[PDB]
Amino acid sequence: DIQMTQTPASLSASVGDRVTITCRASQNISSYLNWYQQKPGKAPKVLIYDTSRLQSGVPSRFSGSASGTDFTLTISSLQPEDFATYYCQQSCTTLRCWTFGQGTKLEIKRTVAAPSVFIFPPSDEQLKSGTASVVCLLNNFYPREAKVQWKVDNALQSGNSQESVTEQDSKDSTYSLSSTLTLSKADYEKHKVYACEVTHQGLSSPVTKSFNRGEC
Amino acid sequence: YVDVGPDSVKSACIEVDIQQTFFDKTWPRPIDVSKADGIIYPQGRTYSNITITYQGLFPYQGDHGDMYVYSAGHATGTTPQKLFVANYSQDVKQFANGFVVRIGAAANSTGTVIISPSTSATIRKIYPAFMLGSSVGNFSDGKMGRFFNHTLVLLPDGCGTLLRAFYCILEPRSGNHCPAGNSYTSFATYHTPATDCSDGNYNRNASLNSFKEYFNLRNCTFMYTYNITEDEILEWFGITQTAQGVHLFSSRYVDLYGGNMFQFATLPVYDTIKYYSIIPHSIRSIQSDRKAWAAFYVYKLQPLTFLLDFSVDGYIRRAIDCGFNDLSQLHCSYESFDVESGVYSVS
Amino acid sequence: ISQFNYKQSFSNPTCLILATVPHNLTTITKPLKYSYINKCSRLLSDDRTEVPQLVNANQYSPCVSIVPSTVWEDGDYYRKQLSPLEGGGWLVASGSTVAMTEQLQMGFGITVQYGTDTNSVCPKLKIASQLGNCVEYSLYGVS
Amino acid sequence: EVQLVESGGGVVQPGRSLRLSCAASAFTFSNYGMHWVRQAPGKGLEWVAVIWSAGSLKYYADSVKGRFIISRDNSKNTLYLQMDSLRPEDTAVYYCARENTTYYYETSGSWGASYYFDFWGQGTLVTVSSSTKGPSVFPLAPSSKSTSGGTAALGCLVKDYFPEPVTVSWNSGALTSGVHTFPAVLQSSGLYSLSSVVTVPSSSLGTQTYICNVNHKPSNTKVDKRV
Repeated sequence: DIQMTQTPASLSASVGDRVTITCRASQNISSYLNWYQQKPGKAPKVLIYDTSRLQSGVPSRFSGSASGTDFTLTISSLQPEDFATYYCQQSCTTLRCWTFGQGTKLEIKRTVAAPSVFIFPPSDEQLKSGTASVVCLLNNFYPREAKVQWKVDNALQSGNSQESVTEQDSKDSTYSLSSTLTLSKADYEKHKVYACEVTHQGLSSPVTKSFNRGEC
Repeated sequence: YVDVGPDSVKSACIEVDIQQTFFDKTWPRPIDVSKADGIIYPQGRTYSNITITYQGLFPYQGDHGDMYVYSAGHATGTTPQKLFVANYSQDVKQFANGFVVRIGAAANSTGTVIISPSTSATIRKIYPAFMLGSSVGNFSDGKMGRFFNHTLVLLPDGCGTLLRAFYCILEPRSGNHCPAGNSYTSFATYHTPATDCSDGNYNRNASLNSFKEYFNLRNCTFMYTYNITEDEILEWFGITQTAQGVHLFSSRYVDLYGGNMFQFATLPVYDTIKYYSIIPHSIRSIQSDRKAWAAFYVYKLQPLTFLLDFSVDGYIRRAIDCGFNDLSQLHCSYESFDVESGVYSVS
Repeated sequence: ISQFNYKQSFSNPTCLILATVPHNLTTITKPLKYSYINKCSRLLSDDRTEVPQLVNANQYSPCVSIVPSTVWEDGDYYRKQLSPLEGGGWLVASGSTVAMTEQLQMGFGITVQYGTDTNSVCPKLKIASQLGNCVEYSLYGVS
Repeated sequence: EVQLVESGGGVVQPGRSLRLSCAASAFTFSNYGMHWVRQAPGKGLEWVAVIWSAGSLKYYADSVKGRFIISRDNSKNTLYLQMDSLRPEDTAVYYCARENTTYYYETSGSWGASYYFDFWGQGTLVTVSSSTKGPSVFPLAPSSKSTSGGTAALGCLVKDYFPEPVTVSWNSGALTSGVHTFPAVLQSSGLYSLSSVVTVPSSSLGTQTYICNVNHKPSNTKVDKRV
């Protein structure tokens, strides 16, 4: 079979920067290795197939070079439009199956920004429906990685908390994290205090924002 | 069985473009009995100067025959990628009694290149490729001529320096442009003048590889290779089927100038053959490499009473067809090429 | 067997010989069983008419190719549909199997052809040379 | 000029056969092979099935053997893919695309691109699901003005919505400042959860009231959720 792994996985690249994306080739028996540029929500666009051709509408700065068992994609003059997920698949005449692509989306390097945390109490209508869903929101944090811990009455809460990341803004590049909690009516009354503890690479001190029931 | 050598390493066949209108040309090619061109010489009987009448398979006089030509594939000046063949793949002709082909008549003269009318080059002699099968069936893509069970494929090797003959069951393959494969248009064989036909280097494998890509060879009864001779002079090749064995006759083996047919090879095929295909070969060359190509013309043999005149050399130089022309039938009567003037009844 | 399998040529002088291989000889390989085509016919496109096919002398029948080298069972029936170029219709082939004998018996056909004047199939052996300036000359074509 | 349209993609119960049809417009489907690629959310596209233009031989991925059936009708100009025993993990977007073999013959350092991968299929998302639940929207109101401090956000949460298409806007799209959309997530229940929030001025809180506007494409319901 063909086993393909992309060693970078995710690339932190600034504008006008040179980066190399390297994906291993399972076998040297087949010389056909191709690179695909994929825009999220859109079908992939071919970049190279036999590695001897340049796709029309693709700049010379994008290039594919294969050395030994590893093939690297070299990009220069990087732009926010240029950043996209990349899939490299081995094509074999003998093997009908086509290799899957791990995906290498490129994030943009920028000055670190401190996160802004806003806490949303569960809706009264949601409480009437029977489910308590407190929401914790983090905003304007440059590092993609962020750590959120949910504590109820200073007790660790797991499984119920789910973290979702907003789509990156094309120009603003704002990053936001939303926490969704699933609780029963009995769980809601049982948890007198709901607290958000957030740890961030930009933060030098993890912060806790907590509340109780019935402020209004 | 007998090994066919390495199988094609390419799953996908070379894409084929068909331009029958470009291949079609207007020319006159009428067989003449008096010339004795297209007249076979009997191996069974050898005769002196005196004329005699004998019955043998012979093409009828005045037959234009079927014109078959091969052309270079569509190619960019830097790279030749496409393969060009006329739709002879879907054209199937019954092997009723075998056929005689004439090659090199076009060569030694300057003609417009088949692929491009504006381009003109001196014509180059070519050797025809014939695949014969008892049963021919349409392919899954719907292209005719994918016999599969056909067992009698003869193709020139080393750019026609030598002839390769083998009988094998054709195997359909899955690839772009392959007969059972995706994008199937036609099956062709490619020979390259720059490398395969370069002086001092001839590759038999390259022609075999092209055939292998379209069809794998299985259950191969035998492999036959004949070096023969290659020259730019008119030559006649005749293939006949007989009960004892399939018999192959080549003028080049004995007298190229005479044009007389003498058996050069015996093929041990005892299966009746009801169909044959002609000119499936194609040329892979850059635009500068392309030159006018000589063509192969099929004349069907039929049992025919013939008046034959043999010279002091013993080769026949004069022949008369009794069947065609009332005067020619009168010439067969009296065993005389010239008959005294008279009023004679005819059928 | 003669009409649907192998026909020797009447016009050519021919010898038909039946011989049994010795048990000691191991060069021969025994087939699974003796097999012959009981009948070979081609069904017409209408399917209400069937045309019997007779083998040409020293020529394989179209039914022979569809039939396997050894027929699976006596009275086995093989049906093939010809392509539209062949006029379609159906091919009817019946194969009959005879159980193999303890000692293999093989049919032998001898065909001698003098039609080509010059060819030299001759028996194993001056008189045989040019010195004869007078009469008989046992040449291949005639003596 | 070539247009690829895919139909028959819809929510299906697990273990229920589904038919997918790909139609080609101004395309030589008869003389072009078709390759099917499946995209799983959070994962790269992987080839599933190939249908030859001849249609004599069809190849399927090792994971699915006999589950996927590919039929290519040249006269119809439509290719039919049959999926059976479908499972939640199997849920994916299926795209029909045409791939042309790249072949180069170096007679004299000569290479031919031989590439025709243009007009990639748009693809259809098919979800394996059942027991659909009507969408519920909950408006979220800050506990105190002091808690908001420097930054104030007004947001609504959509919960327990089985249907894939839900439209979320603030003040009927009047507020587009710092809008954040969070991708729908599946819990043990498997009901989609959607979070939509708009940044609002801290000073304009309580004095200014923001109304959530939510549109459901199947029910044509335009819910207003005020604070």
